[PDB]
Formats: sequence, structure tokens, C-alpha cells
Amino acid sequence: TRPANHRQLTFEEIAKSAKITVNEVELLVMKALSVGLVKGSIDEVDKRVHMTWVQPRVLDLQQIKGMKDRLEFWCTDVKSMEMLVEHQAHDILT
Amino acid sequence: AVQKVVVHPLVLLSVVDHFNRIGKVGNQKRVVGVLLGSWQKKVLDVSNSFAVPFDEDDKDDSVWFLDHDYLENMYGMFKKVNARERIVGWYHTGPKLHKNDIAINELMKRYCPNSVLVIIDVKPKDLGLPTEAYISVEEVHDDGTPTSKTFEHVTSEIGAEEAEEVGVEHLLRDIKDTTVGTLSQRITNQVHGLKGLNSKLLDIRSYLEKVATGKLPINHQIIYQLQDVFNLLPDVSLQEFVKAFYLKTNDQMVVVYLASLIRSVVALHNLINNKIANRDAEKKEG
Amino acid sequence: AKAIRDGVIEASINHEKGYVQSKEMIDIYSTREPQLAFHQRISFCLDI
Amino acid sequence: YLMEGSYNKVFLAKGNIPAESYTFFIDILLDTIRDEIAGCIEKAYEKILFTEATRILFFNTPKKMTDYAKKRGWVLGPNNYYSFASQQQKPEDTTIPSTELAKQVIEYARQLEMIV
Repeated sequence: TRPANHRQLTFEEIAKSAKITVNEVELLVMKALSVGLVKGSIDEVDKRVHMTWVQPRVLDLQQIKGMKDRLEFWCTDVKSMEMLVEHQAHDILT
Repeated sequence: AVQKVVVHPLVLLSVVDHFNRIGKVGNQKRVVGVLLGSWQKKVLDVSNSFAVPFDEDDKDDSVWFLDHDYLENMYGMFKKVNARERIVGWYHTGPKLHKNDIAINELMKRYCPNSVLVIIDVKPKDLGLPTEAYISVEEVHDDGTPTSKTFEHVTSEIGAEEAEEVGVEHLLRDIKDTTVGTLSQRITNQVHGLKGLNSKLLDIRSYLEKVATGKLPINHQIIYQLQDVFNLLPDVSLQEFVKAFYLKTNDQMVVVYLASLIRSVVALHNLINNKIANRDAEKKEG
Repeated sequence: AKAIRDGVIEASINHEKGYVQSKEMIDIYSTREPQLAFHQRISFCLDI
Repeated sequence: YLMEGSYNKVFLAKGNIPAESYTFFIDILLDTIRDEIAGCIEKAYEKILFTEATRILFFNTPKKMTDYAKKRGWVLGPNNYYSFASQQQKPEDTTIPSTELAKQVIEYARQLEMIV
């Protein structure tokens, strides 16, 4: 659910969403790393974990519109940045 | 199992001349032939080929013929003139992966264990390499019919040879972007390589067109890789990656500054070598 | 005050107390600037 | 004196004119420094009470401090002028160097191999 902006969460939030105490969630997430459904790091002193890789799930015909649109302006960055190389690098190769 | 392939210009033209010599059929024919060569060190090689007599009809398009008498006799000839040479696989002319090219490989798999195919182009236009090669697996997933004979594309490239480069470079005489300096990388991969990203960019956009309209298989085994891409998208400008970058580059332009700094002194020394040349030439010569 | 307002110095003044503090601005290397000090001179040496 | 941060001496000169009236000129000068102090509050300062910056110009307590305190920030508070010293958003730009340097490196490559 969390975007690629942060995807970083706290043990208070985990304690809320799984309503389990503070001294069990670390044993949960070490098990999650052992299974390897998730890949990330654990900080203890700021009580936050830097989740990086997650198990890929399935999705409906609605998220493919989002991946379509994320694909779409990713095209025009290649167009726009490539056009500088074409136009400015023109005298180097005819 | 097999890492990659090596393809020669001799077999590369040696499909196309056969496409010409059946090119008088007019209506419709694919070029199908037998691929010959070796493979060593898990690197596939292709040296020689020919083509089998072959026909096909669109009505009841599950019927094909390979003259095994022609196959055994001509490969016996090729073994006789070259015992080092042997079978390696096959090829069809491959516009768009014809249907019989699922059990042609099963028809001739008793000859080669990894009976490999090669798809080529007879109308060459692209921004990549128009040479394709798959490999047969019958891999089993975990849903539905397991053992499914799906071809899988091993990566491909055109291999050279010290003998044939004389003939290749002789037959070019046309254009040659040598003097590889600061320019040749800019065009062999920096101009052209972005267009190499353009087509693979556009390909998943073309697959994406099933949103409510296209074919019946929805996702299953396509979106774990796509979700893996969008997870694998790189880091944004916040960290030291900026300061290591800035920090990084800042080191490189020092070396650029030194090199350009010495180059001018070199050319100036040549100017002194020129002055001494023309002066002590004017009064002496007259 | 103008010396901040133009750009000769950065940090603040506790006008209530009287002390003027100044931050320690180090690492001008990764502060993309000596690249500009290069780029002024790279083009010049190519010109000569 | 207007070149450096001499302000109080300038407002001494203001009045300490020996020559003649000069009133129309020192009223333009009375303003073009009103916006200057009205910018000088906007530097990284502490909570200024309603006396210090109230008396830095030439006012006791009119609503001219409401003219500037509602014109800019350092808003009217509990003997309070508010410091929105943020200065946060503008750094961490690689992409604008990843376009400008993409220009400059090509400009290096032009006058390096291409004969001129």
C-alpha cells in the first residue's frame, strides 16, 4: 500500500494494524525476512524499518491502468531526454 | 543450459540466397533449413547450413515434409568434406513464428539433443539485431497442464572469424565509423541505445493493450516481473548519492582538466616546431 | 544585517541576547561548484 | 551611508539637512528605506517583542505595525513576531545538472574531435 516515496513504517503502526504488543513484532519481521516474502532492514532505536522488496502479488484490471499511466510519462522522459542527444549531438554524427 | 550463440555472415547470407532461389514462387513460402555447426565451452556456434525441400498449405496447416533422404545424404556429404563440421539445429525464415515451429523441433530432435532454431529476417529493417534463437523446454509451472513445450529465447549475437573478416570488410567498402574516439560510443550506444530502450519500452505497452479488449490470459505470469520492475526503480535525489555523485564527478573533471591542460602545451610545442621550420626556411631558401 | 541580506554571511543574530552565531559550512567539494570552476577553464584550454 | 548598513545615521541626516527643505526627496528616501526595513525584519531572527522592531523605524504604536505585520509575516502574536525561517526546499537537484551537464559534456565533445 505504501508508495515508493517512503515505504517505511513503525512498530507503533504495526502494533495497531496487527494489535500485537511491542515485544513481538520484531520476532514477526525476522520470520518474514527468514521466509523472504519481504526484504528490508531493521532499525531499533527509531523503531522504524526500511522495507525495500516485497513478495509480488496479483491484481485486477484496475491497477493496470495505473501501470499504464506510469508507463506513459516514462515514455516521454526517454523521448525528451533522447531529443537533446539527437539535436545537440547532431554535428558529431550525420 | 546453453549460454549464447555465435552466428556467421556465411550462414547469414546463406539463408537469404535461398530465399532468392525460391523467390520465384511469388505467392507464399517460408525458407526452412538445417543449421550446422559445433558448440564448445557451452558457447553455441553456427558455421554452415543448407535448406530442405519444403512446402505447406494454409488449409489444414498441420502438414509438413522434410526429405530425410536429402538430409542424410547431404549431411553425409558435409561430414565427408568436413568431419569437424556436424549438426547443430535448424532454422526457419521466421517473419512471425509459424505454427509448425513447435513440432519441427520434435520431428528432428532425434538428430541433435539441444536441437536449436534460428529465426532470421528477409526484409531487414529494425533498430536492433534481426537474428533470433529460442531453445526447447517443456517446463512445468504449478497451475494447469504442467509439461508445456515452450520455446525460450537464449540471447544471440553475430560472431566473427579471422578468415571471414577479409571477405566481410572487402564486401563493405561503403561506410566504416572507425577512429573510435570520443564519438563512437555516443552513437553505438548513447544515441542508438536509448532507441534500444524505446522498443522494449513500447513492447510492454503493446502487451498492455488487453485492458478490457485484447486476448484472454489476464496476467498470472507477466506481472510479477512488472511489479518487480516498479519495485526495482532506482533511488531519488535525497541522499549522499547526490553528494557522492557530485563528489564522484568532481574527481573525474580534475583528470579532464589535467589532460586538456597538457594537450595545449603539446600543440604549442608543435607551433614552435613550425616557426623554426618556416623562418630558417625563408632566409635560407629565398 | 545587510551582510546577511546580500550574501557575505549566512547565519542568524540573537538580537535579544546580542551574540551572533555562524554555522560551520564545510564540504564545498560535493557542493557542485568547483565543477563550475573547472568548466570555466576546460573550454578555455580547448580554445587555446 | 546608504551603501553599507548605516541606517540610524541616515535618519539623522534625515532632518540634519543643512542646505534647504529637500522634503520631496527625503520622503522618497523615507519610503525606499521603509520597504528596506520591511525586508530587514524578514531575516532569521528570534521572537521580537512589540517594542524593539516597533521602535526601529520612527513609530510609537500606530497601526503601521499592523500595515507591515499584515503586509508581511512576523505576525501579531503574544508579544510575538513569528519566524518562518524555512529555507528548505531548493537544494538536492541532480536532474538540472543532469541536463545542463548533458549539454556541457557534448559541448566538450564538439571541440575535441570535430575539426574546426
